[PDB]
Amino acid sequence: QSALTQPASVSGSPGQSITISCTGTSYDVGTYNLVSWYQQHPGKAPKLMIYEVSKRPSGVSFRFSGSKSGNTASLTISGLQAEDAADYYCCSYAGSATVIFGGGSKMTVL
Amino acid sequence: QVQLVQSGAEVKKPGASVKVSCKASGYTFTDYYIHWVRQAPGQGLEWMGWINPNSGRTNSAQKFQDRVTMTRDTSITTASMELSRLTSDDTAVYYCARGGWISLYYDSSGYPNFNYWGQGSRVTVS
Amino acid sequence: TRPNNNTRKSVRIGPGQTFYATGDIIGDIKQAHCNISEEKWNDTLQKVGIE
Amino acid sequence: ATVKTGTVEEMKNCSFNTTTEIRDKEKKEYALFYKPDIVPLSETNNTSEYRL
Ligand SMILES: *[C@@H]1O[C@H](CO)[C@@H](O[C@@H]2O[C@H](CO)[C@@H](O[C@@H]3O[C@H](CO[C@H]4O[C@H](CO)[C@@H](O)[C@H](O)[C@@H]4O)[C@@H](O)[C@H](O[C@H]4O[C@H](CO)[C@@H](O)[C@H](O)[C@@H]4O[C@H]4O[C@H](CO)[C@@H](O)[C@H](O)[C@@H]4O)[C@@H]3O)[C@H](O)[C@H]2NC(C)=O)[C@H](O)[C@H]1NC(C)=O
Ligand SMILES: *[C@@H]1O[C@H](CO)[C@@H](O[C@@H]2O[C@H](CO)[C@@H](O[C@@H]3O[C@H](CO)[C@@H](O)[C@H](O)[C@@H]3O)[C@H](O)[C@H]2NC(C)=O)[C@H](O)[C@H]1NC(C)=O
Ligand SMILES: *[C@@H]1O[C@H](CO)[C@@H](O[C@@H]2O[C@H](CO)[C@@H](O[C@@H]3O[C@H](CO)[C@@H](O)[C@H](O)[C@@H]3O)[C@H](O)[C@H]2NC(C)=O)[C@H](O)[C@H]1NC(C)=O
Repeated sequence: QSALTQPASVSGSPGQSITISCTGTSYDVGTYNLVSWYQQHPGKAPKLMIYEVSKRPSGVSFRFSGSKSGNTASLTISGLQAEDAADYYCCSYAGSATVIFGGGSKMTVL
Repeated sequence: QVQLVQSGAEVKKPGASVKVSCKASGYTFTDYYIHWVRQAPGQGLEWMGWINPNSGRTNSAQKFQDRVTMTRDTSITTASMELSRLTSDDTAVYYCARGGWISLYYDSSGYPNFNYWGQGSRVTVS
Repeated sequence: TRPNNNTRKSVRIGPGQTFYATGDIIGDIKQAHCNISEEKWNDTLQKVGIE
Repeated sequence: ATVKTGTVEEMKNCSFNTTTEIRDKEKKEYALFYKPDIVPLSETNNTSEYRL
């Protein structure tokens, strides 16, 4: 019933594609497509980045994508920017009308 | 546009209770679920469940078990949380956020689709 | 369909036999319905009307 | 239930005393039931007492 496990932090070169993974259990994901991603600049409320595993929200550019597989899921960020230095988080349906919030991972940049 | 407006900061003594609330504006709040989260200043977010504004029904998140209860007042577009027996562990920023659409024929309460967020509010337990 | 997740419990009454009943509808409570395409139903009522 | 939406009101929490594995012992138990099977008790006056 734990938080989704995420890398503490990831990084890469300007222009680099970064993938961030989140892990859970088959009860948490196999059963559901109820997956989303958020990001936040420190000091601000988070922005919703992905709906329904890989769907971009209006306001989210074509840099952001994603997928799910097995007990994990991931976000893909093409075109790494200095501006991506924000925390990224997963969350997903826990089942029984409750929601898992993930541990989160920090973007840092080179 | 969609607004979620919270109270200012507050500080309480251990064992005390605090009301946390938010006003919805710019859209009709009766059509959506309201969810709540916490973020301690060094942590990720913790989730508290959804209040259906129309029914006033709710589901409480695991590790709360009625430690926190939630209420609403539709006449003023306001959602509230009543947080009892505050411990130092409860220091965090509390946020009010809008969830998925609600309809009479299918359940959509678990959906993690938090498009609109309020400003957040500080709850300090001293 | 019936949308609400419903839990179940049982009660032993005297010896042997148990009784079953709903513990509590565990989700949110939404309506019970039957979807039917309009198109096909309005095609049917007229086709029947013709015959 | 909560009342409010008619579709929720119907879920009547129904407490009763039932015979235990020992016939002498009795336990107070509740079962969720809804609408028609639960009938206001004959000759009561809008009270919490019902019959099957
Ligand atoms: C039996 O038959 C009934 C119909 O008689 C049928 O009921 C319908 O069920 C469907 C199931 O999909 C309902 O569809 C949802 O409808 C909402 C309502 O939106 C409408 O109204 C708004 C404005 O009020 C318009 O903007 C919108 O275009 C629609 O006209 C939609 O919002 C839902 O889609 C979204 O939400 C989903 C999650 O809840 C998302 O996964 C999806 O991507 C959509 O997201 C959109 O809204 C998000 C808000 O968070 C936003 O973030 C996204 O970016 C995006 O904008 C969905 O279409 C439909 O309303 C029901 N109709 C009624 C009146 O009951 C039963 O389902 C059917 N039962 C069966 C199948 O047996
Ligand atoms: C609808 O309600 C039923 C309740 O009978 C749910 O089934 C049960 O759900 C619980 C909680 O999800 C499961 O317990 C635990 O699930 C977690 C999920 O990760 C798991 O990690 C724990 O080890 C444990 O399994 C339970 O196993 C499951 N099985 C039962 C009892 O039926 C059902 O999931 C609910 N469905 C929806 C759509 O909400
Ligand atoms: C239907 O009514 C029954 C009561 O006849 C409800 O069961 C009762 O629920 C309350 C609240 O959950 C229980 O109170 C709690 O008791 C535990 C210890 O058992 C205590 O630790 C808590 O702090 C609180 O006092 C009460 O004990 C329980 N009674 C029992 C066991 O029959 C039932 O929840 C109602 N159901 C619905 C769906 O309305």
